[PDB]
Amino acid sequence: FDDRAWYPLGRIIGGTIYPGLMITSAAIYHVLHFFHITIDIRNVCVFLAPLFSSFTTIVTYHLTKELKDA
Amino acid sequence: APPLINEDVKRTVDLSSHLAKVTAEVVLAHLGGGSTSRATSFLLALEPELEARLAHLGVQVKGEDEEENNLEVRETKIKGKSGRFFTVKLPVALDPGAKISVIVETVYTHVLHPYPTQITQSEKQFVVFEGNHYFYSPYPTKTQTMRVKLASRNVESYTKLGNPTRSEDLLDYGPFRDVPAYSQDTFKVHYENNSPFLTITSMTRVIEVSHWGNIAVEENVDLKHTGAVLKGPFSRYDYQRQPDSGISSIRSFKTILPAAAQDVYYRDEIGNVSTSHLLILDDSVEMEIRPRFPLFGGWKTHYIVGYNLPSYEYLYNLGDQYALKMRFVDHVFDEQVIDSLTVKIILPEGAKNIEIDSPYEISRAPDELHYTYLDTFGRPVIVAYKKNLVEQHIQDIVVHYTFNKVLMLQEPLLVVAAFYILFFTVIIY
Amino acid sequence: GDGSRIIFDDFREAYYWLRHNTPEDAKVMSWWDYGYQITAMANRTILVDNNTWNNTHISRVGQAMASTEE
Amino acid sequence: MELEAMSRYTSPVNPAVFPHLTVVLLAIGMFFTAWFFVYEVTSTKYTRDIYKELLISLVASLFMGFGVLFLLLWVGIYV
Amino acid sequence: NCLMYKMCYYRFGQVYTEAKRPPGFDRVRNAEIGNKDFELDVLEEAYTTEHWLVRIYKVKDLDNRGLSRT
Repeated sequence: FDDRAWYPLGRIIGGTIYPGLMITSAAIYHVLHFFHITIDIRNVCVFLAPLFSSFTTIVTYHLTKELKDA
Repeated sequence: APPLINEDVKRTVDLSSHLAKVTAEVVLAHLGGGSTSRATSFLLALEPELEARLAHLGVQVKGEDEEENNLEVRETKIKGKSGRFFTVKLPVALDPGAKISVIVETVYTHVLHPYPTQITQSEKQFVVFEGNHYFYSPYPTKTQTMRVKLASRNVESYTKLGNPTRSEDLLDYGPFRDVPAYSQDTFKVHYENNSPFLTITSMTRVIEVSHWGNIAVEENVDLKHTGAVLKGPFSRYDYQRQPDSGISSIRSFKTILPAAAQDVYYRDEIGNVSTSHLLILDDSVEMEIRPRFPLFGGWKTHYIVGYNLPSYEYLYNLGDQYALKMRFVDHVFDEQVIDSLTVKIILPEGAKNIEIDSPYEISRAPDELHYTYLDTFGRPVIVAYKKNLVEQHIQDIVVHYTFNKVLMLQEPLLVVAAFYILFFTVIIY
Repeated sequence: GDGSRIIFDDFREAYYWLRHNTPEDAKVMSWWDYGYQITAMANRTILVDNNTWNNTHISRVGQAMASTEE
Repeated sequence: MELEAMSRYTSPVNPAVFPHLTVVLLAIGMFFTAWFFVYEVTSTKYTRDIYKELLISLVASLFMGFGVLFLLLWVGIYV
Repeated sequence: NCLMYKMCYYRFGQVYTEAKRPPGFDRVRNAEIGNKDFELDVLEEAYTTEHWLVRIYKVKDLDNRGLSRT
C-alpha cells in the first residue's frame, strides 16, 4: 500500500496492477544475480523489451509454420 | 624538561577564503647553561577553542629542501594538562646557547561563521573570526607580532588591542613583549568574505584494481554550500540580468584529474550531466564541473565522477609481489574541505598477504568481501575512514599484496564450464 | 546553427532541486501528466497522477488551477 | 623491497589486440556451434556417435568462452 | 487573472524573447502578453529553471498578523 501518491487517499498498488512484467523483470534480475552477473535492475528493465521482441520472432515462426509451411 | 624559550615569533594569519591558515616563524632558542642536557625535542600546543577544528599541522626547518626538511611530529599528551599537544623531533639536538628557526603551519576548519546567518540574493556575506593575539605555547615569548590578511579590505569591526595598524586588507599587531606561556587574548574580527564556502559533507573513494591493466576509480561526492543561508525567493530573472546578484553563489568549480585519466564520466543518481567541460593538458586533465543548479547557502547537491587509469602509471611489481602506489586522493578543487572520506581498495580476488603503508593515521575497518562479474571467492577489500581532510592530505600511499600467474587464466576456465554444461544438457535431453 | 545538438535538461534539473532542497514531507501540486515523474525523480508526495482512478480529485485540482488566485 | 628498486607489470595482451581476438574466436565458435546443432538435429538414434558430439561441443565451448571474455574486455567491463 | 496565467508569465513580460520582437513575446502563442506587470500575493518564486522550462512556486504560509491579502 503506497502512501506517497494520491495524498491523502493513497493507492492500493498490488490490488490495482498487472504484475506480470515486474515478476518477469525480478525473476531475470535474481537469475543473473545468482550467477553474480550483478546487473543493475535499471538495465534489466531497459533491455527487457528487445529480449522478448526477439523471442516473438521465433514464436511467430512456429505460429506461421503451423498455418502454412516453414 | 630543558628550559627552552620562543625567542622570537612572527605570526601570519591567512583568512582569505573558507579556511584559516596560520603560520608562525619561531626562532626556538635554548636558555640553559652547560649543566643542562642537549634538548632533542620541543612541544607545540593547541588552543582548546580550536583543537577540535585542527585539520592539519605541519612543521619544517627553515631551508630549501622542503620535501626533506619536514620534521616528524607525534600527537602527545602531557600529564595533567588539558588540550592536545604534539612532540616534534629535531634533526640535530639543540645545545646550550644554540638556536634554530622552525616554521609551523596549521589549517583550521569551520572557524569562519557567517554573520548574519541569512542573506537575500543582493546582500553580501560577512563572517566572524575568533582567534588569539598571542602564540599559545608552553614557553615564554620574548617578542612577537601578528599580520592578519583578510579576504577583502571591507573590515566591519576588529579588536584593537595594542593600537593595531590597518592598511588595505591587512592588520598588523604588536610587537607584544615578554608574553607568558599559555597566555590568551581572544582576537575577534568581522569582515566581508565572498569566497566559495563549499563543504564536501561526505565522499566515497572506490579504487578497483585489476591485472587486466586497468584501475577504475569512482568518487561519490556529497557537496553542501555552507555559506550564509538564502533568505527569500530565488529570482532567476535578477540572477540572469544583474552581475551583482548572488555574488556569493557558487556557479562552478574545476577538478584537476590525473594526467592519465581516460574515459572520464560525470553522472548523477538520475542520469548524465551534460555540463562538464573537459580539457586535456599535458600535465593534467582539467575538468570544469558545473552542478545542475547553482548552490545558494544551505542548498545541497550530489554527483559521481569516475575514470580509468592504465596500470603501469601506478603499479610496481617483483614477480609474485605486487604493490599499488596511489597519490592519496583526488584534487576536486584547491582548498577543498571534506568532513568524512571512505576509501575502498578492491584488489583482485586471491590477493594475499595484504599490507598497506598509510602516509599518516587513518581508521581502518575490517576487510569486506566483494563479489562481481565472474567472481567466486570474492575480491578482498581494504576499507579505511578518516575525517576533516584538506588539500595537504593529497599525499602518497603504497599497498602490497601477493598474487599468482595462473589466477587470471582461471577466470576464462570458470566461464567455459557454463557453456559446456549447456551443450551437455542438450546432449542428455 | 552549426548542427550541434543543443540539449535542455530542465525537467531533471527541477526534479533534482525538489529532491534535495525541499522538506521530505512537502506536497507538490501538479497536473496529472507529471505525477509519475515527480514521484520517481523528486521522491515527493503528489495530489494527482496519470491513472485517473479518481476524477473528482483531478477536477479538484483543475478547479484550483482555473480559479482566481484568491 | 622498496619502491624505486622494483619492476612493473601489464597485461601482455595489449590494448589494441582484443578487437581482433574477439572477432576470430566468436566466428570460430559460431562455426562449430552451427555444426553441432546441424549434426544433432539431422542425426538419429542409429546415426549419432557420442565422441563426435563431445569433441564438437568441447571445441565450441573453448572458443566461445574465450571469445566472450575478450568481447567483455573490448567493451571494457574489465572482469 | 487566473492562477495558471499568473504563474506562467510572472516577470516574463520583461524578457526580450527575440531580437525582432518586443519584450514579452511568447514563442508558442506568437503574441505579446497582455498583462505584463503584477505581483503574486500567496506564492513566492522558489525556482525557475535556466530556460524557464519548469517553474516551481511556494504557497505562502498564512499571514502572521490576521490581515487579509488583497
